[PDB]
Amino acid sequence: FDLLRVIGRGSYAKVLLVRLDRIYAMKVVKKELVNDDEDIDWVQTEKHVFEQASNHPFLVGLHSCFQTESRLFFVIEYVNGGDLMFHMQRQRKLPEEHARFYSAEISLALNYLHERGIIYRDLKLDNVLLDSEGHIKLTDYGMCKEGLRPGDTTSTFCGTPNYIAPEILRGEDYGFSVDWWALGVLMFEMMAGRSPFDIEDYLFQVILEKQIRIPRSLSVKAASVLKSFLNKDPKERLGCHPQTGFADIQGHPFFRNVDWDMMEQKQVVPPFKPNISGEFGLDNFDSQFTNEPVQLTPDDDDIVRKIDQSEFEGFEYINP
Ligand SMILES: Nc1ncc(-c2cccc(N3CCNCC3)c2)cc1C(=O)Nc1ccncc1
Repeated sequence: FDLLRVIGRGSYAKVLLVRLDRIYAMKVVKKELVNDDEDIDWVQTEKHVFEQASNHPFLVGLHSCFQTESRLFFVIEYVNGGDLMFHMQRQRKLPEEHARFYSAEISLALNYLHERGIIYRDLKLDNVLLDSEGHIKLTDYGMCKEGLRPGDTTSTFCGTPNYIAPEILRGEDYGFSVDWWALGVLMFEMMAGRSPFDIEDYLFQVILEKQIRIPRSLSVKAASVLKSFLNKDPKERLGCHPQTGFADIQGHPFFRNVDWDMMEQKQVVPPFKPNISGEFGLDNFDSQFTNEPVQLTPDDDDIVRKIDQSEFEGFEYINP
């Protein structure tokens, strides 16, 4: 198609802005990475999430997918509002009311996956996304793990060093408890204005053996959700309860004010509508300088003859 700009450029994939007559966002994964022994799982996994997550309001939905021999292309809806990381620098710290809006919606998003069996595990201020209306969307279903949820604890050992679950660092079996810990780090940063880790391999040690300091300015309800969400024990941690895990989150005093049936229909009013910039909304969003020009890398024949398109079959075909 016609490719307007490069949005993000991770090692596994490249995110670039496109049009065809609506603006869309495209994540392109080279096929050599995913086509191997027990590697096909990441492309397949993300598709399943995207299929299950596209109906949900908060998790981002996927228009189309196409296949070329050299790469696999994902077309995802363009969100205009902005990422939280830019918001956090525009406003060092956010009120507790703003955090309740965002964090409440995020907990709904994670529960949907938890019910479905998927662990986001890439929860970050950047991975959340804001629409022009002020709601939240979660972006990169890439590190997710799906297909095993009730009575299943599995160790895939993925996380981000700052948002990493303490139980995971230990080498222990990880449930959906990691995702809730990531929430508390998110909530922490927005309300306090700083990472809870006073911010290489030193972080893993701090998280496991250093105390978390709640700002004195923080409301007592806020301290408790942080303490319970950022709790080191997966069994003690809030919302990792096997039976009654969402109600206690939902009935926590910090999130008493919300109406979650009402908020899920986007009925509740966002605290601050994001700034309306050019139809693209490129101004509000961060601008990363890895590759300013969008030129897809020229293919090498020797790889291309090795890739099996049997594995990459049934792409271009998306279920619900
Ligand atoms: N759907 C989207 N709509 C808009 C944006 C967007 C728009 C402008 C700038 C940015 N930035 C990302 C953060 N770094 C600075 C550039 C993202 C991203 C996405 C999106 O899905 N992204 C994404 C990123 C990584 N894996 C899957 C999906």
